[PDB]
Amino acid sequence: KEMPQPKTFGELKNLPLLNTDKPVQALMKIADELGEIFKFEAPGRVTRYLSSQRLIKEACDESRFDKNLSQALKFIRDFAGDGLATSWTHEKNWKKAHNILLPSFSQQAMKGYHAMMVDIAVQLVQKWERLNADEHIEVPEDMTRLTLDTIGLCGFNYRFNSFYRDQPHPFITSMVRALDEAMNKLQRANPDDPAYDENKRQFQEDIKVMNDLVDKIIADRKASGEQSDDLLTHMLNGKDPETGEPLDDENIRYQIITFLIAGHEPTSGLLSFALYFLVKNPHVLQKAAEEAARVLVDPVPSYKQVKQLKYVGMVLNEALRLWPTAPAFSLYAKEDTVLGGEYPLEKGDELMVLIPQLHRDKTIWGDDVEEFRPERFENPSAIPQHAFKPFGNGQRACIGQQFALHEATLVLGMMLKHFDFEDHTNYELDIKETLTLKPEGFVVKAKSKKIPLL
Ligand code: HEM
Ligand SMILES: O=C(CCCCn1ccnc1)N[C@@H](Cc1ccccc1)C(=O)O
Ligand SMILES: CCCc1ccccc1
Repeated sequence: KEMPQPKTFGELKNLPLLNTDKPVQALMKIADELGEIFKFEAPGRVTRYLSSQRLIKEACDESRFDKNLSQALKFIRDFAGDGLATSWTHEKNWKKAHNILLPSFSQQAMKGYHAMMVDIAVQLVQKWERLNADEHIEVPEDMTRLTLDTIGLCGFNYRFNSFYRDQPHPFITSMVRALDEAMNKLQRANPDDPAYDENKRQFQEDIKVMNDLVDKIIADRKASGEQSDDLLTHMLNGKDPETGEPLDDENIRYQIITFLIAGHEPTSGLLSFALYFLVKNPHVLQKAAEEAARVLVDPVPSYKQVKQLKYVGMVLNEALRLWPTAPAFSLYAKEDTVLGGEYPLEKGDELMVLIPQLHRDKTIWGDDVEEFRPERFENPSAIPQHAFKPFGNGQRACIGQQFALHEATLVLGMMLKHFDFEDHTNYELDIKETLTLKPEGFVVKAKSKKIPLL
């Protein structure tokens, strides 16, 4: 089979199609038109976008395909280095850091993060309890405040104090600007053109702001003494069982940058989309709120109670199905192979997995794919293999998945226990694309049920 390809622009090939504010949504529309696979070419680059479970289930075979750094990840590697998310599987520091940090995400470790997650969640609840009559909530803004504070505290015992601020923390301003610059480089035909000198100077400044915070985090800890048993503790003291080695100092700094970014951005999108879908689907909101009231019987949730918020967990997975907030990942062929019995690939050929489109495969989910129905997730064994991939694949899947879902279930459960919510503007979904996806401008009103936190 010859695969289709979207419209071209002479020698720029397909690259101008991604010169848009919303490239993932542009790629979803191409997939809608062209189907389960299309060729995408740019000057000096070829990739193939996959959208069907039929093909992606083959692409997830780790004996045939390994993680590729997309151009986005390659440009982010200029400040995330060989941290876990921007390392190749074959670099020594990938497996070393993977082995050292996996126990920081055990369910036992989650039991230890729980109290600090509650600390920040209570700050969010108190903020909303303290709003005056007919004031409203800026939803992604507050969810980002929460997820940033949670990864700083839980992981590094650093307080960003986001709920004390209107303007984002300087780290965020620089992080956002550095991520946007990295992604802008994709469209630059002549990146050494002097027109980009200011962009380059600004990029170095933003990387320095980020690295200054990492130095502060490391110096604060080395003063305090090893007595926090958190992520930084393992980054500073853990030894890889295979090599016997600890992480070196340069790699630790890259991990701190990696986790501060990865540990907050897509989780804030997930919580924002989950609240969006609940207020748009009030029967679902009512069922989730009934579960919260029944389970969360104490002034703050326990670790076990969060594990018992089954339906809330289903709500989160169904929000990840429609808007997976880390919406793509890239693979390369380890050897010559044939995809789907129809598309021969050579060793080194690249693939992109377009996760939001995979999650709309009607052969898997039925024709009602656009509807919000958490009950699709009642049973993992009823979901075909590789049909649902919001956390990636295989040994390169998200190391933070359980942290993200514990945090999001805790927070959404407390939100549903403590407030009734109103979609007072009849909000029209507008999805902003950065490193992640978020519903821009999403606002609600939250009426307190007046249930105390002490
Ligand atoms: C709802 C929230 C999240 C989503 C949807 C998400 C999604 C993903 C995806 C799709 C990947 C694979 C990327 C690729 O193959 O290129 C990944 C990897 C990773 N994520 Fe997440 N993530 C989330 C939360 C987190 C959190 C909370 C952390 C840290 C606490 C984290 C840290 C990482 C890291 C370090 C990797 C690289 C893992 C490796 O390759 O060894 N993520 N994430
Ligand atoms: O593939 C990634 C990188 C996604 C990173 C996902 N992520 C987030 C957190 N962890 C992982 N972008 C997509 C979409 C895109 C295209 C052009 C410009 C910008 C974006 C692509 O290049 O096709
Ligand atoms: C896949 C984790 C998100 C991330 C974090 C830092 C740098 C690149 C990607």
